[PDB]
Amino acid sequence: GAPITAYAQQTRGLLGCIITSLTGRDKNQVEGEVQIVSTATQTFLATCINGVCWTVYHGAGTRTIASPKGPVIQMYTNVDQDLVGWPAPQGSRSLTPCTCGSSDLYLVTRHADVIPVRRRGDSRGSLLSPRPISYLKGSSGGPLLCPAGHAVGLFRAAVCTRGVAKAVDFIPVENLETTMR
Amino acid sequence: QVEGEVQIVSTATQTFLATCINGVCWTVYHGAGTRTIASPKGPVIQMYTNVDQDLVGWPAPQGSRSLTPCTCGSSDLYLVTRHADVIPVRRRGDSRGSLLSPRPISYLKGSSGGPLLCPAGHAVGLFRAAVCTRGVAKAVDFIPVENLETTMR
Amino acid sequence: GSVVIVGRIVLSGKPA
Amino acid sequence: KGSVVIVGRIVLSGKPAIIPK
Ligand SMILES: [Mg+2]
Ligand SMILES: [Mg+2]
Ligand SMILES: [Zn+2]
Ligand SMILES: [Zn+2]
Repeated sequence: GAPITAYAQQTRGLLGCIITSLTGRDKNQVEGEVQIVSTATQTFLATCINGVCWTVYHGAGTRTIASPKGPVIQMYTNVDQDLVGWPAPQGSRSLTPCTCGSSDLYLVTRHADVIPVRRRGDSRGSLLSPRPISYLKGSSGGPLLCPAGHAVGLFRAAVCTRGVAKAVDFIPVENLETTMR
Repeated sequence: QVEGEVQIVSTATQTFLATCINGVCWTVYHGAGTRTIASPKGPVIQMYTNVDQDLVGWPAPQGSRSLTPCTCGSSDLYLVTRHADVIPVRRRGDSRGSLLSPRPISYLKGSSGGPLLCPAGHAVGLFRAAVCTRGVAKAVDFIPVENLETTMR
Repeated sequence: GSVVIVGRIVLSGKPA
Repeated sequence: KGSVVIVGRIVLSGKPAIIPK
């Protein structure tokens, strides 16, 4: 709802992730809308909207997702849009698309910081106060919300000029629908 | 290891709210005086005093994490009560803000010093006092954040 | 006299 | 090529409340 506030919890260690990655069997229980996921090289974010768990292809590639019934093959894929999705895991909670069409958006980081962002285009939007690029790293696939708490898009890439981030490039909610055919 | 931005505090006579912003635990002069805060290494003297502003600050205690100042300029606030209820509020002037749902005066009492938060969860002011017409609180006064910054220097 | 902390509130809703 | 693994969560649906002792 409003106001937006977030908090972060860690569930798995380093040795744990590696072993799980291979075996492809994950038995931990699930909660929340955004999940912190990780591979071997990278570690980023994935967001549940409307029964589907979505993330960035520059992170997930073509991989399956470790569930308690073994590995689970992707439902949708769209390389050209940098998007991917699986069925949302048991115990997750889904978001609902925006309708207000409001232009004041809010980015959620992997540290559970809520950053104010002002819309420009359909894929772009500007930071209200600049941050170093290192800070925004690892938060790809995190949701951007309207003030009512609804999904507007997903953080894809950042605009920087000398190691300082100025704006953000994101995947809009319409491009989910698109990809589901 | 679970930490809070907002402290429920007490003296002998009254009982109110404190809110940690930018390394400082903040509150109102009309609840505090020039009192020290209690720590297990004994008493701790105030860092910033401002009679004109109804403002007081100590160094932030143990088991506290700070809020960040609002950046969005939004005028659609949300006040937090000492029972942790959320009241929607609409900003008029620099320190004025009108309730969206007017309330009995009993219900806002003891919740001074508490925060007024923008939609992003960021911080905008601290609740100074309630405006009442025949016992029914209709708007609120608050200390803006730009003050707690100019006070800091 | 001294001001005393008697309780805390977490805006994130986070549990222990 | 391995599998994607969940290692944490971020919860939006949390609302302010008084930390119990
Ligand atoms: Mg947070
Ligand atoms: Mg929350
Ligand atoms: Zn909306
Ligand atoms: Zn704000």
